[PDB]
Amino acid sequence: SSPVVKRLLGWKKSNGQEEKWSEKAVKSLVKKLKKTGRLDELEKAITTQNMNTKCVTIPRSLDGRLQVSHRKGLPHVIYCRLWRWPDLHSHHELKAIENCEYAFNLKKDEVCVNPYHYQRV
DNA sequence: GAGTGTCTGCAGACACTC
DNA sequence: GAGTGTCTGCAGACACTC
Ligand SMILES: [Zn+2]
Repeated sequence: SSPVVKRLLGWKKSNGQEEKWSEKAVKSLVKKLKKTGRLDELEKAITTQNMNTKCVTIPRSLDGRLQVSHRKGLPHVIYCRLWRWPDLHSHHELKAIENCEYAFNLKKDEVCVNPYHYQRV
């Protein structure tokens, strides 16, 4: 419904039930980042595929999971699956870059969901 | 431990009224 | 804006399984 949501969805990697879910996951993150001003960095990382962009963080939940329309999962895996690796299955297949300040494995108060701060293992 | 799924009370989001 | 009430998505809480 938002234009940045429509813009970012065009970058999704690859029936109708999942099309609506992926939109929900995007709208969820966009709502969170509009508050922190890191929405511009996310668009820059997605569109330029630049590893040197800033960290795109969301608050860490106690168990690490993020719920989007009844489904639970680790946000970094969710957003790496969405924009980079649609076939991704685990957080073990992901290794954050050294420059990633808020990597998932660091267990900081904020978690980075910048797909270009993670490398497939 | 490691991972997953279901349930539910309430903060945040709307939707009003003066 | 201030105040109030309804609605609803999800974090936190359990409850399992290997
Ligand atoms: Zn990062």
